[PDB]
Amino acid sequence: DVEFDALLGSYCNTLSLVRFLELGLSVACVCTKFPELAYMNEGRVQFEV
Amino acid sequence: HQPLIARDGPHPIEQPTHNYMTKIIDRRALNAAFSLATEAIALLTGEAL
Amino acid sequence: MLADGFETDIAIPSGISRPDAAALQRCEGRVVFLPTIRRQLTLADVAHESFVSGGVSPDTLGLLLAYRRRFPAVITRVLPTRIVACPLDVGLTHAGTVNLRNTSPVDLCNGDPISLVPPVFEGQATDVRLDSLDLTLRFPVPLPSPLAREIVARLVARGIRDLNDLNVLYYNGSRLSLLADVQQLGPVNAELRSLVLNMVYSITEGTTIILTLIPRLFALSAQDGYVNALLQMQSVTREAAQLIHPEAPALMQDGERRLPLYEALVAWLTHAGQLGDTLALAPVVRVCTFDGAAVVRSGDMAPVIRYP
Amino acid sequence: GYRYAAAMVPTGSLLSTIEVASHRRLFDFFSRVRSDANSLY
Amino acid sequence: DGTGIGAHRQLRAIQQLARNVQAVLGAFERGTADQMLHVLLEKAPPLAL
Repeated sequence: DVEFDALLGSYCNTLSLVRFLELGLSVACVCTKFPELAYMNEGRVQFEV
Repeated sequence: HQPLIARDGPHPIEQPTHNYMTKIIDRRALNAAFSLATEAIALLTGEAL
Repeated sequence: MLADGFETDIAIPSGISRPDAAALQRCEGRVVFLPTIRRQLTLADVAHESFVSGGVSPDTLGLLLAYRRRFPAVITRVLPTRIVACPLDVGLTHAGTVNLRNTSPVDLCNGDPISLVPPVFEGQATDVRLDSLDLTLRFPVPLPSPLAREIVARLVARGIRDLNDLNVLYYNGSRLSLLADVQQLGPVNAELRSLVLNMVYSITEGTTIILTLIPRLFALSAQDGYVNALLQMQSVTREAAQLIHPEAPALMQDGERRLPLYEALVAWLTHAGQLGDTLALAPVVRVCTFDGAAVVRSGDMAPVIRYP
Repeated sequence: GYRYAAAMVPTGSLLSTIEVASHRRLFDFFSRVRSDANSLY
Repeated sequence: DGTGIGAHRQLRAIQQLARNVQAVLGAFERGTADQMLHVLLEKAPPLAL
């Protein structure tokens, strides 16, 4: 008597590594970064019209 | 392997999820018959040569 | 308790002015209720505008009854973006020491349990109102625990008048009074039911014999000094003993094998002795100073270790 | 309850990530594992 | 252990992290695109007004 079972292969995904600056929406930002923000209170921006 | 995003409160934070899956191989079989008859046996063999 | 303690994060909103946020750093240790044991809550959940029912604000009596369904917590540190607290029913911290701050007009001694009371007193109901967020915070008043049994015994007994003075206390030589207000007819009827259920269950067949000791107590205060200062100058039993001469029932069914006084006293400890918790909430907190003093004063922090 | 070491080296690769526990009855052993459960090891 | 199985089970516990840290570092750049679209609905009135 000869019998056997089997595993035929095992399949994964691939996580798509998405940068934000590859997106078309990244025109609608002005992305500049802070090494600190939690130490900052209310900041503001001036406009002269 | 699923992806994740980030939100603000009061939404509770999602964690990474995972899925772990197997299928049983389904099995079918086939048939085809061929039948000869009495005199065609003797002609390949050589009883009536 | 957890291994490394448990610290919630009550979130602060975006736009808060400087004369409004600076009223939180005077609230280093207070008592703050929570509806859940979540980690991400907002001030609008904490505040008194979440405390209201549908539209009806419950007054100072029902303000007791809606505490015991919430979980009291104590703030440990107010960061500018979030307020970190620690609940009481879960576990304190690693060390088990969370510093409070007094709102009471009365100082604290060591070992005293703390059952917290609404801000009932005149000239005391100080609510830090935030105008940049439209939020009020009604902080409850930590007290030494027998004070909390006094005030509830005033506030429960006061409505029983009005359903048909009392508003002055005395404690450590200072006369203080509570603010009186018209009482909502709803939550007072919850109190009258919650009393009489714990009242009737403490009466057993064995309490037909202890009632015959009333002529012994009334004759005992006339001889020993401990009992004259026990009955009271105002009590019922002294006015009961001068008019009522009771006597015990003769024969009990199966009176041989059971102790009838024993069933009178086990039920008394578990219902009428339970009554000081059935009205108020649980005295979870007591004060155990390590190196400070014997007495913790008003307006001062106090180290805390948990107590039943 | 299948062998995780067979999937430690993949044989082929999928392309479609879906809500997978949307359809459940297509499989036989099936488990959602929040980030790391106990019985992976 | 000193055995091969003991050193093997570490590799299931390192490549549990790598299948999960990328899942959380990837949760930010798919939230930057989220939290521009939640601001630009509140800077935005509808056309018909």
